[PDB]
Amino acid sequence: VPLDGGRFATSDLNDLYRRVINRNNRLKRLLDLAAPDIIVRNEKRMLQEA
Amino acid sequence: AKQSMKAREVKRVALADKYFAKRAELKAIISDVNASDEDRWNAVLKLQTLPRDSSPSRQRNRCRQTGRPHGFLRKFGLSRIKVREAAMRGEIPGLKKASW
Amino acid sequence: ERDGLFCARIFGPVKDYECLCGKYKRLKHRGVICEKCGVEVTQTKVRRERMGHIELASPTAHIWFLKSLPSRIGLLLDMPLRDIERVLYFESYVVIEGGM
Amino acid sequence: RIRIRLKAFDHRLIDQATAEIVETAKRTGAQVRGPIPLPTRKERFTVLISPHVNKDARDQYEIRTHLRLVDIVEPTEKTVDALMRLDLAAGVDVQISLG
Amino acid sequence: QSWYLLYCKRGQLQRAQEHLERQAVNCLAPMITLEKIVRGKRTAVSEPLFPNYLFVEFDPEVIHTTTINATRGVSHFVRFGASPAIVPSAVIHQLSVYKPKDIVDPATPYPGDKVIITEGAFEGFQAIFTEPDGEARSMLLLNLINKEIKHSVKNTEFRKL
DNA sequence: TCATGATCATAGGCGGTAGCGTGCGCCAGACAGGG
DNA sequence: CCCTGTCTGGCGTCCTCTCACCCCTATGATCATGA
Repeated sequence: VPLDGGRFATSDLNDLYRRVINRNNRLKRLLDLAAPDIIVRNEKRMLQEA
Repeated sequence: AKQSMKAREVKRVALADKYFAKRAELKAIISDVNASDEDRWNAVLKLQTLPRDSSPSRQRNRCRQTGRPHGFLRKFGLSRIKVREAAMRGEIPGLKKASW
Repeated sequence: ERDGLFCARIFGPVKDYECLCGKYKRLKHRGVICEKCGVEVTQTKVRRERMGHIELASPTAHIWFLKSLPSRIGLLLDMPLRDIERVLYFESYVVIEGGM
Repeated sequence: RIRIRLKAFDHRLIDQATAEIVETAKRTGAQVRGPIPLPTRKERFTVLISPHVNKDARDQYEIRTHLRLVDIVEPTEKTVDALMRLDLAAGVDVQISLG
Repeated sequence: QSWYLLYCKRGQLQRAQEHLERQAVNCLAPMITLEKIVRGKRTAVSEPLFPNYLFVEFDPEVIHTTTINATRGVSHFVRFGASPAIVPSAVIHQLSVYKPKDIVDPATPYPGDKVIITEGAFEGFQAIFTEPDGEARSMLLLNLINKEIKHSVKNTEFRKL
């Protein structure tokens, strides 16, 4: 929705989906360039919680 | 034409497709004047070994609809009879009866 | 922005028969899709019904089957909910294929 | 400079296509060269019309491939780029070539 | 007082690591070079590969954390559980020198890349950098009914105009 | 001509080297404590 | 295993009307002025 002020106070759903896609793209990049042994775990915890 | 003839041709075409690189290489070798005699002989014998249907000069152009060997035309891939039918029926683009 | 949350080539055109790139707007030219933006010039009602998917990089436990009291994953595995929460949040280890 | 070679069997259609490209050019850029008509290729064919044998019985068809040379002297940013989205009517093979 | 992997913050090592490397404190993160044409300019920066993952050596009890909280380097410990998990230092011990994966400069292009080549009017089609020769200009990698020309575009432009 | 200072424009999720929360209430059913 | 306490989930009227509110702060870059 526009609030007629040049900005979009967004709905909560786009914020949630945006958080999941941020965290998922960062997890794809961290599985790409190899995870530091006992490390590819915090990012998956963050994705599960998002 | 028969089904069998069409099949034979298809086969021949397939074989031409298959052995083109090798046969061409062999022809080149045989031609090459700057080359060993024994090598040239090996090449001509090797050409003999390859299948005969491998040659492009074996395959006859037929009508793509009827398989009729004679009366063929290249631009259309059809024999005169079917080509005329096509002109009449409108399915060949651009083609119309010509007078001058 | 292609292809974020609000898209055009995932979910459809913003305006009716109004292709993002703009190339089709005829009454006798309906059905053909766009080539530039690849947006099928149709209606904007289709942005109410097309869904997209996210490929999660690692699998993810649904919350409604984990914490609904009773836990369906809980009394499916014959396993209490505290062990499943300590496995699903990466702070323990559960055994699969324990061997001899 | 952009040479453009329009080819088609129908001459009215090719003419229409020539016009349209000219408009596309003129609005964006400047100094369109012009729609020069090259020679037409009249590829003729003779065939026997009898199924079996009547040799003097024949039909003589032809295909008239028409050529239109359109040229653009100043390629700007906007102009060349227009053409990408501006597809022409079908049955008209165009051939653009810059330089 | 040992090596521990912490989710941290970025770019300002030397101050929380002033707290740290005031001692013989140890710190490490995976590594990568970045060639990134930031704004019309190729920039080369061999920065740590990872986000906030970082190895720090310190000692838990006597120095309590909330005092040190006011600084970066603090998202939280590697846990896999409630307690701050004692991390291995696999790179330090048995994996010192690496990143032969590539210097891909994650998603930023090298020569021959297939992405957007033009914006403004002519864009609505992924034309192609058959070569990012030099970020300057050419005539596009466009393909209609003739020869496929390469870029039509000026410095900041051939990529995302 | 070069360097420094000031002003304007554009860009993200406790703010901090801790602690904030504190004035509903019932029912109910599962999870677990004690024995 | 048989209670018995704890815990955390659920739920808590309808319809209408009005009003405000819906980033500011920090950092970086560019331009102008002074030496």
